Amino acid sequence: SEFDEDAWQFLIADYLRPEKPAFRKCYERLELAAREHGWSIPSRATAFRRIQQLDEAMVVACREG
Repeated sequence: SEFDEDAWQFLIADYLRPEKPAFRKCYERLELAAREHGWSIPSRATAFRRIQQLDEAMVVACREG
């Protein structure tokens, strides 16, 4: 995995927000941003896979209500 940390961090920053938009929708938006910054984004299957590797607590991290 060799890609714009700025883009990966951007996706993670939105995922950790209480808004918690749909993953499929959030990814399409990242493509729009990747275009503006010219970031090379990884395959969507690869992106969600790593979100699993974070932790179940990560899911609680966003909606921690």
